[PDB]
Amino acid sequence: KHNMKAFLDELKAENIKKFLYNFTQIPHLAGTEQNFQLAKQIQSQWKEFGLDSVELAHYDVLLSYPNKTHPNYISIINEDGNEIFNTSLFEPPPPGYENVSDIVPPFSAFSPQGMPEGDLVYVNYARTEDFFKLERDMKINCSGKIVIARYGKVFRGNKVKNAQLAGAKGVILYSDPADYFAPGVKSYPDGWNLPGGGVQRGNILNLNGAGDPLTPGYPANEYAYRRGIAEAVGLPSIPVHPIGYYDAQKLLEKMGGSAPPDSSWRGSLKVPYNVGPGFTGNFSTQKVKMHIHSTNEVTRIYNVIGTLRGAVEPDRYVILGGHRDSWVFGGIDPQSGAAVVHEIVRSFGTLKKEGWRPRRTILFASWDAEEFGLLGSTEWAEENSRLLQERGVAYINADSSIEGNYTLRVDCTPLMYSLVHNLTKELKSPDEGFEGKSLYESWTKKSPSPEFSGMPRISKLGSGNDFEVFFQRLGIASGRARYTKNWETNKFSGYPLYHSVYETYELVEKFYDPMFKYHLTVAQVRGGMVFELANSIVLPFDCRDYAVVLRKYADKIYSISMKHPQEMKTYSVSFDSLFSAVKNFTEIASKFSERLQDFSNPIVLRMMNDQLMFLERAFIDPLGLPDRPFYRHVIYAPSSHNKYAGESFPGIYDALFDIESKVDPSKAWGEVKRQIYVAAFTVQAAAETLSEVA
Amino acid sequence: KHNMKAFLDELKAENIKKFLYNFTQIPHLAGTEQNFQLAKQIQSQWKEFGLDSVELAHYDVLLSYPNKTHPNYISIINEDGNEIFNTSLFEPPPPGYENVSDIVPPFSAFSPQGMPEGDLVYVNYARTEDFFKLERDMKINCSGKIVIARYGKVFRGNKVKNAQLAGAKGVILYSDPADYFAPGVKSYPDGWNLPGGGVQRGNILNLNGAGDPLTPGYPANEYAYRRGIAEAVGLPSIPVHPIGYYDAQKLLEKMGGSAPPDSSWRGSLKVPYNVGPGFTGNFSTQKVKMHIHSTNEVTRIYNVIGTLRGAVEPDRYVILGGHRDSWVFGGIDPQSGAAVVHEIVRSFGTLKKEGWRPRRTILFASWDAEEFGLLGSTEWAEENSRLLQERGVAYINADSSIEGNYTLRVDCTPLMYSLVHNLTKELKSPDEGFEGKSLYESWTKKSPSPEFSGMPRISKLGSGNDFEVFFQRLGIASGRARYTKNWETNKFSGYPLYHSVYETYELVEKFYDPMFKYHLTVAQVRGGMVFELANSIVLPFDCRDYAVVLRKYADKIYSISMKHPQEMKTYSVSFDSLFSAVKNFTEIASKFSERLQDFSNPIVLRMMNDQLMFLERAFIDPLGLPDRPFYRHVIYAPSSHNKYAGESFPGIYDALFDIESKVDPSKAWGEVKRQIYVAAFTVQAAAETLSEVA
Ligand SMILES: *[C@@H]1O[C@H](CO)[C@@H](O[C@@H]2O[C@H](CO)[C@@H](O[C@@H]3O[C@H](CO)[C@@H](O)[C@H](O[C@H]4O[C@H](CO)[C@@H](O)[C@H](O)[C@@H]4O)[C@@H]3O)[C@H](O)[C@H]2NC(C)=O)[C@H](O)[C@H]1NC(C)=O
Ligand SMILES: *[C@@H]1O[C@H](CO)[C@@H](O[C@@H]2O[C@H](CO)[C@@H](O[C@@H]3O[C@H](CO)[C@@H](O)[C@H](O[C@H]4O[C@H](CO)[C@@H](O)[C@H](O)[C@@H]4O)[C@@H]3O)[C@H](O)[C@H]2NC(C)=O)[C@H](O)[C@H]1NC(C)=O
Ligand SMILES: O=C(O)CC[C@H](NC(=O)N[C@@H](CCCCn1cc(COCCOCCNc2ccc([N+](=O)O)cc2[N+](=O)O)nn1)C(=O)O)C(=O)O
Ligand SMILES: O=C(O)CC[C@H](NC(=O)N[C@@H](CCCCn1cc(COCCOCCNc2ccc([N+](=O)O)cc2[N+](=O)O)nn1)C(=O)O)C(=O)O
Ligand SMILES: *[C@@H]1O[C@H](CO)[C@@H](O[C@@H]2O[C@H](CO)[C@@H](O)[C@H](O)[C@H]2NC(C)=O)[C@H](O)[C@H]1NC(C)=O
Ligand SMILES: *[C@@H]1O[C@H](CO)[C@@H](O[C@@H]2O[C@H](CO)[C@@H](O)[C@H](O)[C@H]2NC(C)=O)[C@H](O)[C@H]1NC(C)=O
Ligand SMILES: *[C@@H]1O[C@H](CO)[C@@H](O[C@@H]2O[C@H](CO)[C@@H](O)[C@H](O)[C@H]2NC(C)=O)[C@H](O)[C@H]1NC(C)=O
Ligand SMILES: *[C@@H]1O[C@H](CO)[C@@H](O[C@@H]2O[C@H](CO)[C@@H](O)[C@H](O)[C@H]2NC(C)=O)[C@H](O)[C@H]1NC(C)=O
Ligand SMILES: *[C@@H]1O[C@H](CO)[C@@H](O[C@@H]2O[C@H](CO)[C@@H](O)[C@H](O)[C@H]2NC(C)=O)[C@H](O)[C@H]1NC(C)=O
Ligand SMILES: *[C@@H]1O[C@H](CO)[C@@H](O[C@@H]2O[C@H](CO)[C@@H](O)[C@H](O)[C@H]2NC(C)=O)[C@H](O)[C@H]1NC(C)=O
Ligand SMILES: *[C@@H]1O[C@H](CO)[C@@H](O)[C@H](O)[C@H]1NC(C)=O
Ligand SMILES: *[C@@H]1O[C@H](CO)[C@@H](O)[C@H](O)[C@H]1NC(C)=O
Ligand SMILES: *[C@@H]1O[C@H](CO)[C@@H](O)[C@H](O)[C@H]1NC(C)=O
Ligand SMILES: *[C@@H]1O[C@H](CO)[C@@H](O)[C@H](O)[C@H]1NC(C)=O
Ligand SMILES: *[C@@H]1O[C@H](CO)[C@@H](O)[C@H](O)[C@H]1NC(C)=O
Ligand SMILES: *[C@@H]1O[C@H](CO)[C@@H](O)[C@H](O)[C@H]1NC(C)=O
Ligand SMILES: [Ca+2]
Ligand SMILES: [Ca+2]
Ligand SMILES: [Cl-]
Ligand SMILES: [Cl-]
Ligand SMILES: [Zn+2]
Ligand SMILES: [Zn+2]
Ligand SMILES: [Zn+2]
Ligand SMILES: [Zn+2]
Repeated sequence: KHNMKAFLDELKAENIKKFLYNFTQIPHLAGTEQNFQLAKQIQSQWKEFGLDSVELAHYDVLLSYPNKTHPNYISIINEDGNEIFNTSLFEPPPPGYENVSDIVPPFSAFSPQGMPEGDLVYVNYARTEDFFKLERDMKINCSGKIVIARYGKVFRGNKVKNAQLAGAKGVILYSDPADYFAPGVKSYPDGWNLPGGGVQRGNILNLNGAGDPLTPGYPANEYAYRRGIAEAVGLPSIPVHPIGYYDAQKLLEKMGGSAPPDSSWRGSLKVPYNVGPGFTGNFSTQKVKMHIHSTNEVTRIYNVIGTLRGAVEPDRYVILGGHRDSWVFGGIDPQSGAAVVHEIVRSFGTLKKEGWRPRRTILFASWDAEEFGLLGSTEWAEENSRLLQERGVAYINADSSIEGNYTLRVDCTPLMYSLVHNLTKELKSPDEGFEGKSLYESWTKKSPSPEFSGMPRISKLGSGNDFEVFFQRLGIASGRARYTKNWETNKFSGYPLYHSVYETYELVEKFYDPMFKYHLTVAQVRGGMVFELANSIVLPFDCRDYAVVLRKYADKIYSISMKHPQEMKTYSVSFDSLFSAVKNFTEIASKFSERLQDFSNPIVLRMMNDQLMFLERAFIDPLGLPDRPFYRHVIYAPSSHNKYAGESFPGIYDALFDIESKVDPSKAWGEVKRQIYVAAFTVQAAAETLSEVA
Repeated sequence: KHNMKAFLDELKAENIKKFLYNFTQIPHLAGTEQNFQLAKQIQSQWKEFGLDSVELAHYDVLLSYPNKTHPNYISIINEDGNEIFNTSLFEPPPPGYENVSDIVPPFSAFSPQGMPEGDLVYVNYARTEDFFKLERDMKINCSGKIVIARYGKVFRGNKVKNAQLAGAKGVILYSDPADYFAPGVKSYPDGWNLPGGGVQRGNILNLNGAGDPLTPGYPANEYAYRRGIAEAVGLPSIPVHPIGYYDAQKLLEKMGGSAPPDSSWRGSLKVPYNVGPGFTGNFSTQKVKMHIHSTNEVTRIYNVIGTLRGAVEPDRYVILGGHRDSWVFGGIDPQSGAAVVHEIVRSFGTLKKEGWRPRRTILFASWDAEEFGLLGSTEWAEENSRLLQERGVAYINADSSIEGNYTLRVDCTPLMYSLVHNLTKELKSPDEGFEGKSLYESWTKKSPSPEFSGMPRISKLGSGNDFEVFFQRLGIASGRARYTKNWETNKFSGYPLYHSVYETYELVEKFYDPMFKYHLTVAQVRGGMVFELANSIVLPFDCRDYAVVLRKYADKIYSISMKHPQEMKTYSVSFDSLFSAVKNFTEIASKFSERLQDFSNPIVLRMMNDQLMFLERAFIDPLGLPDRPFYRHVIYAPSSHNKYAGESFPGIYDALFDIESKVDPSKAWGEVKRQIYVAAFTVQAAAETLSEVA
């Protein structure tokens, strides 16, 4: 039989291991020859694996690179202008890679050039609330200062935007051992911790879903009209550079001015964590000087797009996509995900060679330039937006398969919750102590949902990966899954070696997943989801799950507003319309579900499958959210304070945020009421797509 | 048999006549009780005719009405402030209607209040080029002047925007006999010409597709958040009022200052048509004073929505819609169209009672508040936009059925050209001299297309009617048809009694269509189109017709640009990408057509029908045109100079318009290039929707 079990049994840990080794021997930085060569390799292998068509889709997009002959670094300079301390020019390469060339040195992609000199201010994680504390409570002014911020908690681009709005003239980002060194584990190569010379690369754009900075809304093709750099979307206006904690300790240890306001501002280095500005008495005439000489350059990138044509509904697309470009070797990010995709294509291709085809078309994508702002997936989606919005069933992302070895992690639209529960009950747990038990059982035990015992946690999607254009711009049901750490016992962020030269094949094979069993489990989950979405007669979406979450989110945003009861009375701010819409959605979804379970008629089937497919689409508002036109989903958007986190009812949440500080409360509360109307209208409109059609 | 011929034979001229008489005995102004009563009547009759469901959809939208106890008028005032001449307070009512109450006096809907006094400037038709001639050539300054403009040539709202941008402090609109009095015909009630006391009502908004001024983007429902008047969309900022030519002659005859620049500025009154400003010597101390006291008021409106559920594809909608609200009795506009709709519903309902249903759902709409800015159709479309964009097959409008008795007039998307040619060849000509000949034959003979002998003219859609939201915002294939005048021998605009109290049942029955044969023919065309769209197995759209027109429009916009060959060299302005896209569309459309003619498979059928339905949809750009976010179609938009006229490649056309006058040519030509890229990308993207799907 050609069924899901055939598909799943064909997947092999040993193949994932071979592919991961093959993908991680040299760097594959976006825009470089090595990454184009890997694109061509994947294209060739996907054809040989059996796909119907495999093409490269290229675009010319703005990328950013250091200057090879004028390196970036930071100094402490004395009053004569002598540079008495310089930060490292590169991370010490790991064992056996000390002769690899083309390792890009640490830098903040898209930083402008500059050599600002000034006094330091330490701003903790540079979150909105850290700047509130400095400015409103401590009365410290960042204007014209260089800010030093520890990485962690929020996306680094939000940190830079926050520093820029505080008036900083430069930003220094560093990895504190508090956030990137797990107690009792050794530094690489002897364990999976970040050494003191390790540094996290990463872009600092604030694109808000735009894709290539020069061509928002349209693909960066051969004839595209490009904005000038001055009108580009999302570029920072002050220089930024990241460093490791050996160098950070040298910059922090001399800090004077005010003490940290409390312990949540103190990391683990043996320094006071004084906020500044500037250095203590003896060193008060020294300054910090940045030297940034990176250049932005329009550069060609290549996505690989593989198609497995559907047998019955070839005009319905189920997409499995993840990126191929890496900062250096990409041992976890992205190649542990790309190796899994490669083995999924291989298994579907084995069935295809035996005469099978899925019911719907499956598209497989190896995206480029994800690390520079989701550029490859976004430009391809801009090019293909009309096909995707009328034909796109679902998008499953496939970046890193592992960021720990403790339990499963899934983030997805509520429409896929039931599919995920059902699939995980049919899969074997790879965990020690749960041999013979389902993945659902081990996941639920290790990661209980806050809401319902006997259920596992499933998070909302935010952003910071290639599902963003599909979900938040286009309204295509999306999901992602990976193995993760124990979040209770682990206070570090992501994994310690994230975006460092130390993320290697050896890291994964020695410390994370020697048997490749967690990779295999992730391949089964991602692949199983794609198989069900592409093969189930009725799409495997449950609209009743959206009804349950919408009520939860309406309760949550109502509770935020009710912190301001006098203003709600004064301005007549009512959530009645929103709860009415959610009640109506609940009722209509319940009736739709009964019809779905109660109808030999392929027109009623497909009519019903179209209602299921366009339900996520109904949450899109073609006018976008305020000042963020490419975030169009009214229920979910990336948080305005942290692109990685999803926010629910984002339009109302942002209208309420810090509202007690607004100088015109009438205007501010009017905008809250406007966002409640938009949300209530959209929920009701989405509900009505599920009503009988005529 | 239940076929198109059964449907068409059931239509009766005598029924259209009875319904027109019934709809035109009292005024049905939007927002008034009489119009709500007619809504309820139509709803009841449509149910009795056999529709499956007939509902009212109400909204609360901004309307505008004169003050019953403080009438609007214009005066000439002497230097003492004595009003020595006043314009009429009402049109003399026609015979037998002198006791009808609730006839709204002439006014410009949405005019602000004011009593400006000043010197007159005569501005011909107040078109963009008339203001160019006054300002650039004649050096006449309109700043702080009252402008008097003759109606005709362009939408009155464009006239007001133009006057407002010239700095006028008020606008007086009047009907010149040159444009509203056909030589050799008598004034009403003895003929169909406009008498000297007749006045054309009409709104002066510039909504650019927004619908209700207070709720752009969202339906004006029970909980809507409304903008304040100061932020309302499209309201004029200076007072405006319309008058007839008896009163206009009294305002013009004293005009001094400069002579008219040439004969195209002279109408038919016995006055010099001097441009002014102000009056000749003896009268030079007199001024003109307006008194406008109209009020804008949020007011409930009601659409009637009837559904005839499809037998096979109930989730595909073919919509026949036209408005019900009138300025006064609405003898032509809209009741000659609404009577036709009523008889179409009756005929479909007869077949339905005999057991028939159409293949797809047909929706029938009686829209409200069309006269105040397309408000009823736009608010309903805003409410239902998700259903319409995923399910909407086509929209056929049904405003006035006649504006002359000479020949057919059709304006529609190229996708319906073949359908219209085929249908008209099967219909009987009602014209004298063509008895026994097809409507296609008489239409082609009387209204040849400029492009191909043996073919009839079919115009592009612009705006100024209820198809606007469906076509230009949502991208649903749309069309309209009516009987019209001989345009060569007739130099007047629209029909003379347009929007006057004289548009009555007697006007139509005595002068336009005594036998109701032109109405019947129009019912056959509109109804026949709806029948084919709702019943053909394969949707009756020919994509190859779009390819032919796209080439014509690309040639046209290239020719405009080539008036500036030096700038095209300097700024490297190339149309190569656009012609490439059009060539590719031509090739792909040809291959799609062969597949369409060459495939028992209902999935391939519906897949192909979906490609046909979403082809018009593919021309939509979700970012809209510049500063006009609700005009989203890239091939067609209402002209920025005349809402009634369609413009092709509007984004490029407006970037090129008057470009030689722009102060920064680099910037201006860059915007041309940007619009060429947007257009070429959209044409290619639309073509690719017709490629094989996987
Ligand atoms: C959830 O679904 C329900 C349908 O089950 C839907 O209920 C609808 O609510 C609207 C808004 O309340 C109702 O609107 C009323 O409609 C009647 C005519 O049918 C009007 O006469 C009412 O207006 C009068 O009363 C108003 C309220 O006090 C006055 O402000 C106004 O000036 C008028 O005097 C009013 O417009 C509608 O009838 C029901 N529809 C039903 C029951 O089918 C509800 O709106 C949905 N929720 C959301 C968020 O959409
Ligand atoms: C109409 O349809 C045709 C397809 O039949 C489509 O043709 C495509 O044109 C693009 C743009 O010209 C071609 O792009 C080239 O692709 C190759 C790789 O396949 C690249 O190497 C080329 O780039 C090099 O050369 C450029 C041009 O001088 C340089 O600027 C650049 O730096 C590189 O050196 C170039 O990107 C594409 O191959 C074809 N596709 C085909 C033939 O399938 C055409 O684009 C369509 N029209 C529109 C308006 O979309
Ligand atoms: O330009 C861009 O937008 C991104 C380009 C690039 N992209 C990435 O590098 N993306 C990485 C981002 C690495 C994430 C680092 N990170 C994660 C977070 C946390 O937010 C995640 C959302 O919460 C869901 C996790 N929830 C839990 C799951 C399990 C659990 N448990 O106890 O088993 C507990 C959980 N929990 O939240 O307590 N903060 N930082 C990726 O997506 O894999 C970049 O960010 O530089
Ligand atoms: O708020 C709004 O947007 C509108 C609300 C209201 N709406 C209307 O009143 N709509 C009327 C508008 C009345 C039209 C008056 N008018 C028409 C025109 C001409 O533009 C029409 C586009 O050209 C197509 C006609 N082409 C020809 C057809 C036949 C023919 N022949 O020789 O047989 C020749 C043609 N031709 O162009 O030479 N200028 N003014 C309606 O749509 O019926 C209003 O305008 O105040
Ligand atoms: C990764 O695996 C690929 C595919 O097996 C290797 O590429 C092949 O190399 C052999 C020997 O050089 C060639 O004859 C084939 O033409 C290649 N196949 C391709 C590109 O599809 C590649 O050598 C491996 N890379 C590493 C670092 O092990
Ligand atoms: C930090 O780096 C800078 C730049 O290379 C060093 O200063 C340079 O030193 C060389 C040789 O002494 C001089 O010729 C250049 O004039 C200096 N350039 C600048 C910009 O100062 C500095 O010596 C280094 N400091 C430490 C502690 O290593
Ligand atoms: C998840 O599995 C459950 C349990 O099998 C499915 O729910 C059943 O679906 C069948 C088939 O329609 C119904 O007849 C049963 O009554 C359902 N049982 C319930 C709701 O407890 C559910 O459909 C699956 N979800 C998917 C595939 O998305
Ligand atoms: C227009 O026609 C309608 C429908 O025939 C007339 O309304 C009917 O009036 C009769 C007699 O008053 C009533 O008993 C019915 O209840 C009405 N039917 C409806 C409203 O559907 C109406 O009188 C006619 N109007 C004019 C001006 O002739
Ligand atoms: C035009 O109308 C105005 C307004 O009604 C007339 O002026 C008014 O005349 C009455 C009676 O003579 C006075 O009591 C008011 O004071 C006047 N109002 C204003 C605003 O002037 C004027 O007489 C009329 N002119 C003509 C020629 O009929
Ligand atoms: C308009 O009528 C023409 C002539 O009948 C139709 O064109 C024919 O369509 C049939 C059926 O597919 C083809 O086999 C013929 O070859 C076509 N003849 C031609 C192109 O000359 C055309 O499809 C009709 N258009 C509609 C209904 O939109
Ligand atoms: C890199 O090094 C120096 C900086 O001025 C110079 O030789 C060259 O222009 C730089 N390359 C760039 C800016 O791309
Ligand atoms: C911070 O310092 C700058 C530079 O001197 C000054 O212009 C700015 O207004 C100050 N702001 C506050 C809040 O102190
Ligand atoms: C792998 O699992 C073991 C067992 O709990 C754990 O102690 C170790 O920390 C894990 N490795 C990683 C990288 O998390
Ligand atoms: C109409 O007439 C006068 C104008 O001031 C006044 O009695 C009443 O307020 C007006 N009605 C309005 C403005 O709606
Ligand atoms: C027109 O007249 C006004 C008012 O005196 C003046 O402000 C304006 O600038 C003038 N413009 C031109 C072009 O003469
Ligand atoms: C109706 O037709 C006759 C015959 O040509 C024509 O002379 C008359 O002008 C027409 N009536 C109208 C209103 O156009
Ligand atoms: Ca782009
Ligand atoms: Ca609205
Ligand atoms: Cl992922
Ligand atoms: Cl019409
Ligand atoms: Zn990644
Ligand atoms: Zn990454
Ligand atoms: Zn009308
Ligand atoms: Zn009208």
